[PDB]
Amino acid sequence: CPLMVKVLDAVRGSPAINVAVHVFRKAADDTWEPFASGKTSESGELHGLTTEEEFVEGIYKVEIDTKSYWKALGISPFHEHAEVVFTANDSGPRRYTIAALLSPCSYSTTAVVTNP
Amino acid sequence: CPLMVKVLDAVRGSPAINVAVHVFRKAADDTWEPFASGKTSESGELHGLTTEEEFVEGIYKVEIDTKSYWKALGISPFHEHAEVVFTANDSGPRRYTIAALLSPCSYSTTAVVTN
Amino acid sequence: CPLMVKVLDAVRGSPAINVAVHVFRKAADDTWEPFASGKTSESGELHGLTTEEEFVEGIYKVEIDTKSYWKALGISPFHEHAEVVFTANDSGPRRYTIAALLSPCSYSTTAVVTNP
Amino acid sequence: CPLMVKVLDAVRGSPAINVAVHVFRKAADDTWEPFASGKTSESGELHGLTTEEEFVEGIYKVEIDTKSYWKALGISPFHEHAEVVFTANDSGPRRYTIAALLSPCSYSTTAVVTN
Repeated sequence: CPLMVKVLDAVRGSPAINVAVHVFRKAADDTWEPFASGKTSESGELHGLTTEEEFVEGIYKVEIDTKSYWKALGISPFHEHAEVVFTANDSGPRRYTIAALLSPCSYSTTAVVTNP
Repeated sequence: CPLMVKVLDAVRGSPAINVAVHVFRKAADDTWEPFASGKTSESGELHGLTTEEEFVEGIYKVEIDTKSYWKALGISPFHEHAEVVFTANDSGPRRYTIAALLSPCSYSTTAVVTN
Repeated sequence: CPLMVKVLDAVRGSPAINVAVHVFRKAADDTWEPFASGKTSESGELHGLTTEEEFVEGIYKVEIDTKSYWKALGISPFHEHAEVVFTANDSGPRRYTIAALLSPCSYSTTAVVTNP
Repeated sequence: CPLMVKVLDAVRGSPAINVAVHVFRKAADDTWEPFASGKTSESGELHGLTTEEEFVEGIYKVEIDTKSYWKALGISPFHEHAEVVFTANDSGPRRYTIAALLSPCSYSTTAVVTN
């Protein structure tokens, strides 16, 4: 599908499993509208969030609940979550992979954008 | 100056200069209330954002305007901005440095918390 | 297979294609012995470097030629290459994914280690 | 002090203190010749490695002993060390800061080159 989220754990050197992910889209009136949500699988991947038809142009926010992830492992992390905000499909439909790498006091995120 | 922000540019291998940074504090009703802002210096640093007195425990958001930074350099960016959201704790160490490393399609952020 | 290398481009937000990768293993006498080599595909991935049987315990070096990659794009980068050195299989056979994210003056690397 | 090394810990959100760092210079025969070394300070920084005079153009390797760092903290690390290899150029800016961010199974390094 057009939107994919992949999460890794930099401490354990593994996928980050069962991580809650919520997607929002900015509405005409400037609010964050709930768009889709899910949790990562054993492979640290979250597929099937949306479809080519539904995933129109817009500003989207992908919020990854990293705090709940770390807390369940006994760690009190720095960040409340990891928020990735971007404009999508402004030059036509694209496939987006939002990758996140997590550490207790650090995270990085990368976008992989391909033309289908 | 208990809260500091330091920004690096991974493409040019230098500090990210003149980058807009907005800090917000989560209000009782869950909306984001403007708290402080500024532009990174020639050293990619932003000091004097707040004081020990105003910097009370709570949830804060640091928003770094990476999009405008990349636009000024003529490079297509992916993100609207980089947002760092965290809880300030009186117990933990005291001085917060929010460090960020920027690329057009990627960014990383780290807390460096000391005394 | 047991060894996989994945490379992404943080500037273009894409896989890094045609990147040369050389693998070495530390010998009994302490030298770097050529073990395997290859180049990343269109997906920025390099598979088939070795086999479960061949990939024994040892200290391995994965050298990614990031300089040639950047130079072919018109960029003179900081690093000569990206070298990832690690001990493998000391607690039994594992599957290793060596991921690298490249920028002209920066790179990060992460290991994803799974028990097959 | 034209070459500097600064190391951060992504797990504890602090400087990486007492980390061994070895610098090498590539010799004519392609072997790595010891050049300078030290341990990061309380600020995670290592200054005074070399001088403007000894720091001539050439290929240098900075080796950071991340394995020993993680072993001291009781955390299983993946890498033997972090190696940063680069060419020093007289034309480019002059002061080199090799920054590194460390996690047990991941590290990033960035050049911050200024005047």
